[PDB]
Amino acid sequence: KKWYVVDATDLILGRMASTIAIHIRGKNLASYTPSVDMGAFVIVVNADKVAVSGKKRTQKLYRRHSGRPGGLKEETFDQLQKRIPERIIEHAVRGMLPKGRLGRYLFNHLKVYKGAEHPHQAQQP
Amino acid sequence: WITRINAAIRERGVYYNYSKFIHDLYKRQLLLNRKILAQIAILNPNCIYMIYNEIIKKE
RNA sequence: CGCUGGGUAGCCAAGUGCGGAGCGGAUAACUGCUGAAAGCAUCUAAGUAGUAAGCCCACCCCAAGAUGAGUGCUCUCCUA
RNA sequence: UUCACAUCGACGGGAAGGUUUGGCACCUCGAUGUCGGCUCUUCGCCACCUGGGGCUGUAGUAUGUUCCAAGGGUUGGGCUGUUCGCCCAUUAAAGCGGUACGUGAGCUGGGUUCAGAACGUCGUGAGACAGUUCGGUCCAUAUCCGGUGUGGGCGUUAGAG
RNA sequence: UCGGAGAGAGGCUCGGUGAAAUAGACAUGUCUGUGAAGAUGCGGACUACCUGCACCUGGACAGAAAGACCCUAUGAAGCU
RNA sequence: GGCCAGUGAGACGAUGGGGGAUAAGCUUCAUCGUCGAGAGGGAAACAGCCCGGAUCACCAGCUAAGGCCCCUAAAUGACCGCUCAGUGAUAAAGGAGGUAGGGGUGCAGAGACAGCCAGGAGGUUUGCCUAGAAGCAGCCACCCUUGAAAGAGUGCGUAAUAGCUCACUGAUCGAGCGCUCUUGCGCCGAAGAUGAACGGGGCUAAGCGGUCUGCCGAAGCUGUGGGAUGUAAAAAAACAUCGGUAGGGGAGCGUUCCGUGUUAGGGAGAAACGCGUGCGUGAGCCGCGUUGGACGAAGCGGAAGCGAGAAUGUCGGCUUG
RNA sequence: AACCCAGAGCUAGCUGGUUCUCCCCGAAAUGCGUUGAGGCGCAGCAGUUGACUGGACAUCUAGGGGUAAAGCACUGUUUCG
RNA sequence: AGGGUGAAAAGAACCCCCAUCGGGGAGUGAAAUAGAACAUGAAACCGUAAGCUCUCAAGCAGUGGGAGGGGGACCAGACC
Repeated sequence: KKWYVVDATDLILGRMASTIAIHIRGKNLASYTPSVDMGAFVIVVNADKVAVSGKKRTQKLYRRHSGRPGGLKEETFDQLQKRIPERIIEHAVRGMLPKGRLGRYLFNHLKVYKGAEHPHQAQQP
Repeated sequence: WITRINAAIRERGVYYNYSKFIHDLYKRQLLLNRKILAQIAILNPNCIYMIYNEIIKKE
């Protein structure tokens, strides 16, 4: 298991989501049981000043529907970094996690928070 | 088998592929250590550590 | 209710009263400045400033059953 | 007037979209009820009105064309079974189209391929005619999916307010 | 045209008696696309605690009806 | 040649032609292949497209097609170059020095081009037409003179002029500039319907183009064992065939009864249910526990009204709303 | 133009259904006719049995028919001079 | 539509609960876990008890891999 810390600032995003989704699963350790969860509990510290490398930072995509008659509520990447910057990396790794109910557990093993801090000084970062 | 080793490759040093690894033994002359014999990774990882230094010497 | 007329409480209306807003962040079309490549010139390619009832937010109802099940205050149990 | 492109634009051309007119008639004649109206809406766009702009043979007040944008809103009647359309009278304007031309396991069922009858026409006749006219029973307490609302338990882990 | 209120027979709850159309099997969400080409069960993705009551009632080309429409089969039944 | 068939409204893709607009998985012919009577791997999901075409087992390897960031295994591997469009994951005529590579041409320190300053004259107010039109409605003409340069002449404008600007030339600064051709990757033109014409995330790279290596990757192939059919030699080696509908052909089990049986098994006991999950290619067989109450029947053959979960079946019983 | 019985279990190239198991091979949905084209008969294609160096792929030798292409003297069209 | 408890019925005195319907015992019989719904009495259907799984998880849901749990193992040997 163990806990590791990574800084998300210069990271162009995405390229890190595919490198972090392997730690929260054990794809880097002796993962000899795809049916059982394991791996390191690596968590992001910043993830707020994360880069993007591209013009999609103001016209990416990000869409969702609440099933309501209207919905369609669409938002630009520029808005994510403005509001709830904690779901800019999460939603990214989610689509990288296998299964549906099992891979979800691997998601609860990753925190991003604002940045330059983390209430996890009791797990030996 | 490939996934078992794959999870064991992202830690050693050959971040390339396990293919080159198999290529080493192929070009070498080791008809052993098959996909099934890859169980050396989990248990007694000391034996699977030797081949790690034998694959580099060959290629 | 035999017919017919009025009427308290409550319930409704042709009753009464009020909100549909303004002010912001960020933009579409367009208008802009300065100044490149094409020592002129030109909205930028590099740096900035304006911009609708759209979008976000602002008002209202629900809302951690959003099980990533939060926060704050207070109370009860310490017989073998 | 002059001047090609404010507006419009002959002889021809290239596409998008797709609700028109057709072909196909691929899946349904051990069947999926046609149109219209009424009730109640949903979405998109090349939105008619309100707002923000460019050009204007745009002085102003009012208009023409084009671009972004629909957030919202978007009529009561005479006649007909008609959508539509015409007419009278308003509104800022009083939009189009998809949703099996929204909607009959909701109403209406007025029109129209059910049986009656009559006129004209066609055949010697029985009858027939995408000609017209009168009258002419279309059911159902629904499990589930999907909704309008409200509960029964349990999980948030010491138990509750 | 905007209908509202009230009085009765049902509806709702409880007690007693006590049906049906129908049905291959169920742990039978939405949407886009796809698919003998308008499926929940395909693929991707989103959303979503388990299980009732009352009500509104679009989907399951729902139910009843091997359709009275057309055509096909040198079928049948009447009529002229 | 003889016995028994089945099937005659097939569909799709590539290719070569009639029909339709060379519009359709549309229709009608020929040819090949597939589906239809063979899965699987890949195109997200699509039988007919592609690879390969399944006797079987096996925590056994190597490959084809298609791919190698994650999600489902596999190169963010190496070298060079372009795109920086997210184009690639739909879409035309046409339009624009967005842009890389190669070749060539015109002007050019008797100094070109952009910019700045100045000139841009006279007859001809031309002819014709017109109410008038004197560069500038239209028609015809479109020569000449003075010069460094200036066409009876482009666009705006006036009722007609006037006026402004342009072609051209000189001076100044002053260095190479401008316009085509061949070719690669892209932009706008593309707006329609409950959010999604990359599978999702994501991505300027895991894009694309050129070269090279390895690997993932099918009941394919190889390897080993078992079952079935067929063929000569011979110290020796075994090769090949097995998807399958309708149909044809070749082998068997079980059920009732009968002959061989009042022989033998049974009250120290059929039938109904479980189990031993051993056995056969299979339908099943054998042994046995429990329950239960009577006969049943081993082997071969013979004679059968010979085993159905659907024909809106029939009879009876029993669920669901 | 009935009710009931009887021939009529009439007819029904229509439709639906059609009940154990293994092995081997393996179709077609085309032609010629048919008041015939959702029907079949004959032939082609399938299976079984009995006789035949009979065939197929490839190379070479040995001909014709004449599409594509091209041409377009001729037939039918065709602009400038 | 509807067949046969057993050889002979000895087809159930009496006793207990109830409205002197019904049942359980006491007895009879080799048997009534055979008694008048009665022989052998399966399946569909309808329940109790026990072990395991079961609220953040969805699609004719089985299959292959596969942890844990309730039992049975062998004087480990990793199995049903």
